[PDB]
Amino acid sequence: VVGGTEAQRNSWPSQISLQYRSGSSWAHTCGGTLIRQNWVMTAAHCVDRELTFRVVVGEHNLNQNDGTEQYVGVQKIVVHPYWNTDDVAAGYDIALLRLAQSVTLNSYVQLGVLPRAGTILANNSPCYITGWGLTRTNGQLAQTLQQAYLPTVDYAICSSSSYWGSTVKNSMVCAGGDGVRSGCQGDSGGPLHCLVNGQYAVHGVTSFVSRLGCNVTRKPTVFTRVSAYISWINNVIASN
Ligand SMILES: *C(=O)c1cccc(C)c1
Ligand SMILES: [Ca+2]
Repeated sequence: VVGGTEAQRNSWPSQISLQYRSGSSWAHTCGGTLIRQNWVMTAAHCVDRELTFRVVVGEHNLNQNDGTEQYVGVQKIVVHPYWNTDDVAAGYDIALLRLAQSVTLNSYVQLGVLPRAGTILANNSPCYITGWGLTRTNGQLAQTLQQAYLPTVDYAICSSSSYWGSTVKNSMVCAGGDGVRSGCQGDSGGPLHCLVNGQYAVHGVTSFVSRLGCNVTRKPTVFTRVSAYISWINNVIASN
């Protein structure tokens, strides 16, 4: 997250760190949202590589003991069947991870609330992106979980020629684009939390930013629109 602030450690208890094994260590690669005690929602592109993955819930500082973490293996990966790694602009950037154990819930570990199917946010709706991704274009991961206020940019604006054009689909949410605040590498897969009727819900799964840079004016961060995938998510959980 470029232009973020440090989250409070109990603000976003559905945020997870998706990590892969590197030698004798683990490296953060992506975010995700805990949606059942044994299921995480992330981006398909985050699990394209044939790596060993684990999820960390209750994580605040990637580099320090928080006293709240639970570490759990990934047992099954279900990518959306229309996902194509060569075509992130086509959409379907969503995957479900079945965890090897069910995590324990507390103030640091909670299920993410998803929107009702079909819900579309008004232009300029208040949202926060969260993650441990790079804090500058071509920079380095955050140590502590970051948040940035990224108001939505509706499909009509986001898909206009001065923004993303035909690269954005109605199956996506755009947010931000102010040139200061954005998602960045390492935030992919994580949530966009939007305040609706007094409650935060996870409306987006971070999918991409511009090849030119993270915080680029009129290139808002692009997310998979969770409300387009409610039936798919329910069908996967019910069949696994
Ligand atoms: C997320 O980590 C991410 C950043 C830039 C581009 C892509 C496709 C994903
Ligand atoms: Ca930690």
